[PDB]
Amino acid sequence: GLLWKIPWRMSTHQKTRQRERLRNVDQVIKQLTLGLHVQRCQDKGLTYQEAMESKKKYKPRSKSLRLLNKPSVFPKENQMSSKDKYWTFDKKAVGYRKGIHKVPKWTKISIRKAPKFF
Amino acid sequence: VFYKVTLSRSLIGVPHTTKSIVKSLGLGKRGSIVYKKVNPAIAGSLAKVKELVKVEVTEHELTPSQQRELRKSNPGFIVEKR
RNA sequence: GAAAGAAUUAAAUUAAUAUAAUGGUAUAACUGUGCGAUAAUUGUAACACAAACGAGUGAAACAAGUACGUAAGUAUGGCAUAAUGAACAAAUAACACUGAUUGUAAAGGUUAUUGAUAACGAAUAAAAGUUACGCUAGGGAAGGGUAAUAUAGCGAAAGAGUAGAUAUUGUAAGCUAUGUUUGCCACCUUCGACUCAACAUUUCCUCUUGGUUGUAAAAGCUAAGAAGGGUUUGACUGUUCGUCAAUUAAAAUGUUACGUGAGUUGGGUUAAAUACGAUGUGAAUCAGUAUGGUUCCUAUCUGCUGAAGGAAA
RNA sequence: UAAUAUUUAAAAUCAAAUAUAUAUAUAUUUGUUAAUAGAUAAUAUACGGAUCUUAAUAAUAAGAAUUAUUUAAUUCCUUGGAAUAUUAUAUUUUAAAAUAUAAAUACUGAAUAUCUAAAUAUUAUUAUUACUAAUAAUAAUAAUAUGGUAAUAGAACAUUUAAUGAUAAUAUAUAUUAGUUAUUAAUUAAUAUAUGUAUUAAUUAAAUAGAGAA
RNA sequence: UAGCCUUUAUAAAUAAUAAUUAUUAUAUAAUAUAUUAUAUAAAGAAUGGUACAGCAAUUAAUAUAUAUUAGGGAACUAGUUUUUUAAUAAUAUUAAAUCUCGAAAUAUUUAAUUAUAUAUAAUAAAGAGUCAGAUUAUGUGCGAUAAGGUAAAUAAUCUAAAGGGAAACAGCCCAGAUUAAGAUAUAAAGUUCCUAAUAAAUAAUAAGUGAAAUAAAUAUUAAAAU
RNA sequence: AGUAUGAAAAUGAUUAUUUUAUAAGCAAUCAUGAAUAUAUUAUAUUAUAUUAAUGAUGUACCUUUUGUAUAAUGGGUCAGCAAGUAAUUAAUAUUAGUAAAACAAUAAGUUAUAAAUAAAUAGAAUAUAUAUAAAAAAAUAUAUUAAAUAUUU
Ligand SMILES: [Mg+2]
Ligand SMILES: [Mg+2]
Ligand SMILES: [Mg+2]
Ligand SMILES: [Mg+2]
Ligand SMILES: [Mg+2]
Ligand SMILES: [Mg+2]
Ligand SMILES: [Mg+2]
Ligand SMILES: [Mg+2]
Ligand SMILES: [Mg+2]
Ligand SMILES: [Mg+2]
Ligand SMILES: [Mg+2]
Ligand SMILES: [Mg+2]
Ligand SMILES: [Mg+2]
Ligand SMILES: [Mg+2]
Ligand SMILES: [Mg+2]
Ligand SMILES: [Mg+2]
Ligand SMILES: [Mg+2]
Ligand SMILES: [Mg+2]
Ligand SMILES: [Mg+2]
Ligand SMILES: [Mg+2]
Ligand SMILES: [Mg+2]
Ligand SMILES: [Mg+2]
Ligand SMILES: [Mg+2]
Ligand SMILES: [Mg+2]
Ligand SMILES: [Mg+2]
Ligand SMILES: [Mg+2]
Ligand SMILES: [Mg+2]
Ligand SMILES: [Mg+2]
Ligand SMILES: [Mg+2]
Ligand SMILES: [Mg+2]
Ligand SMILES: [Mg+2]
Ligand SMILES: [Mg+2]
Repeated sequence: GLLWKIPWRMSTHQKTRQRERLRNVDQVIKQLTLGLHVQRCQDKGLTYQEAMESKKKYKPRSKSLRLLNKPSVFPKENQMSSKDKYWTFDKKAVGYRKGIHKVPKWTKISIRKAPKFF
Repeated sequence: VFYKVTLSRSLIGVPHTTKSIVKSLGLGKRGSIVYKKVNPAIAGSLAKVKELVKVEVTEHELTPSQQRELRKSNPGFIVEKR
């Protein structure tokens, strides 16, 4: 019909970009957590520097942040597998897999955890 | 403590809920920088749009004027009137 | 230790529910019984749900009366969700509201009720066809996609093959390719003959080759390479096709807008005439039949066939 | 260690890493085949094309432009530092060796963002100018906003007519060319043609008020 | 007509949008086996029955040298045994648009708090245009798990969106053009030349496989693991 | 189809400058050599203007469409003419005049000044009082209204 010339693989450059994006997302989360921790420290009664130093850093309480922190639910880039950085689970593909770059707004969308065996 | 939150990706193409969230966050345009007090709610909000946003924790916030001043380039000259 | 009572726990559930299906229901709405035929009453209904409006749905509360209940209370029909129809014009009752000079009346209004528009927001009380003699405004409110079917090929091998699946054959089921058939989609608005052919190869002949208890030879069968050359004249039919005749080494299959109508023809085929069969009460109609029967174009550009002029040699 | 019959797996198992008490245990995370054939039609090969697979002997020198996993020299500790190596340069010493320096921020890439100016509108601060001065005009500073069909809203300009109306052939009107002002307009200069000269500037009123689309 | 848009304005106006707290459990500390504070874990107030998961009940399917109920056939002298036929029971295994006993995420959604106020909501007086949409992705119905098909659902873009990339490109990937300027970050995409920009590391490939549109069953050859 | 005038365009011929006979596509824009022309401050190593070396970028315009370079509509070019106007009303807004009145002022009349009801002889002191409607003995209940040392809406 109408030619949408989009390849089934990604170029190395694309892959690298994807990786970078993933890393950035992780970093954002990390930063958020750090901020929360330092706020907690300040509330308790410490300085900024002191808070930064502290061995026992506080985990976040809010559900979403906690979930993000868990690597079971939301892996970090170094943890993540090759097969999940550049492919998603498609319920109706051959091999039940599909290049992430096919997913509508893949540059914004985050999607790490494919199914366990698929 | 304060978050320095930047909109690093355009809202164009992003679902309207997410757009709304971003608007609430006080982020008007791409590349726009906001300094938000750190409380859990704000953090939660940021989490939702994490893929659009670049964040970093800082000691103190900055008023827009201050930010502008910081931005300004060095005019490599000193005028003398005669 | 016994008897009786009160029970409690488990199971409750597809039984039953006026009626479809769903959700509910034993704390029963389900069943039985007493009383009662009364809440299948009368004025105000806030506020919600739903919702374009018209409509719809639940409903607290205030007041008037009634039923059952020791009382608490409960009852504004049905366990819930269907069971319906606007206005207009008529008709019947109540109201005491206006009464066109006044009084009566008539007439209108208010309240209550009646019959339907099922194309079910209902154009009128009242309405079917045909046109190939037609006309106006408009809209498009073979190609492209697909490959079900078709053709072609593969994988596996039931079975044929005087024996033995795999010389040759190859059920039904599997996996594909083509876009040559019959379809589907709705992006987009003519079959043959003559002439000239160009291209393809899934090769009909000719050239090379492998297999062939089924290669003794000769004829064949089947497969690989191969597109250089070649691949028909008649009777019939508008026919492409098809049936024959005579040949031929062979009489291959396609693609090219099912090549080619600003190159020809117009026999078929969708106009006006007419007739026959059929259908219709009829005008007329037909996946009918038959005779007749209308388009034209001096070539601007591309292109191609030739022939010159200019030019840088 | 040969032959042997399956399987193409990190579930289990092992290895490595992260988080919890922590030299262990617990929990999570990651790590397990490749070629060839099968393969195919019609204007012309068809990764967009050129083209790309490396080799001693020799290059101050090429070594995938494919596929998979990565990095921004390589290794360790926790963006940094260190070491190692490489390259380049300088200086000394005998084409080498030593010392110092630098490079390690890969790069391109939009009308994105910033910077750099300009315009407009709004919000908040000003400064100057002039007697709803709590205003207007202009200029600053900070911020936010400025794609747009159907459509809504606001503001201007050209043309022509009516009311008011100086002026002047060194003037005017129209035209051409070159300038000027953020410029559908007007103005300046030169040139050509009129014309004893504006329905002229400006404010109103109005419109047969603007044409590549019938 | 409502929906979506605009103009002007109103206020004992923050009602709007977004998130957080809200629950359960464990550990520690303090008071009276309870309450508070701190830390940690848990898909964490309330609403729900899709995926997934399941075979319970309902609807369906399979297997028994198992048990029972009768029948057919059979041996010896009606009784009996075996071979079974069907049904029911038992045990095991299975699936479904209109089965869900378990059961996500997304979702609907509440009060307070925090952030958005040059901001959002509500209301009042006025105006419109629109009511043949398209594609992409996801989950579907119809079709044959055909269609650049058709019908709806969710999101985006196009419609009305120029710019960079996808060779060319409405709908893809990034990004919204007030006007310039061109120094610095860059997005998606790329970096032998065409053509703006590149150097490395480890493997694999010898087919030009492949190099921005992956063609299947199967066959052959090799390689690992047991 | 008046008379003058007429450097308005389309269109033709001709001359000058420049580019052009190895080059391929909305004929422009941006970059950028070269040649020519003009300039009474080109002082020049100058400035403008003209011109298809050369390079890059660049699917005409309208209409109608889900969507057009389309091989969809429309146009041979230029000049002239060619389309939201008027009357009588109504409702909203803004500003002006007057204002518990306004316009007209011959008398009328229009709107406002009181809400409600089908209509009738009914009709205004914080609201919980009052008015009208259905109801009624009167209240309640529903709807809308009026009503707060003063100077009316
Ligand atoms: Mg395309
Ligand atoms: Mg039931
Ligand atoms: Mg009952
Ligand atoms: Mg309603
Ligand atoms: Mg009718
Ligand atoms: Mg009707
Ligand atoms: Mg009728
Ligand atoms: Mg067709
Ligand atoms: Mg076709
Ligand atoms: Mg062949
Ligand atoms: Mg022809
Ligand atoms: Mg022709
Ligand atoms: Mg005749
Ligand atoms: Mg080809
Ligand atoms: Mg390429
Ligand atoms: Mg910008
Ligand atoms: Mg605009
Ligand atoms: Mg006109
Ligand atoms: Mg004209
Ligand atoms: Mg124009
Ligand atoms: Mg409307
Ligand atoms: Mg369902
Ligand atoms: Mg309609
Ligand atoms: Mg469609
Ligand atoms: Mg449109
Ligand atoms: Mg675009
Ligand atoms: Mg948009
Ligand atoms: Mg913009
Ligand atoms: Mg290739
Ligand atoms: Mg390819
Ligand atoms: Mg186009
Ligand atoms: Mg024409």
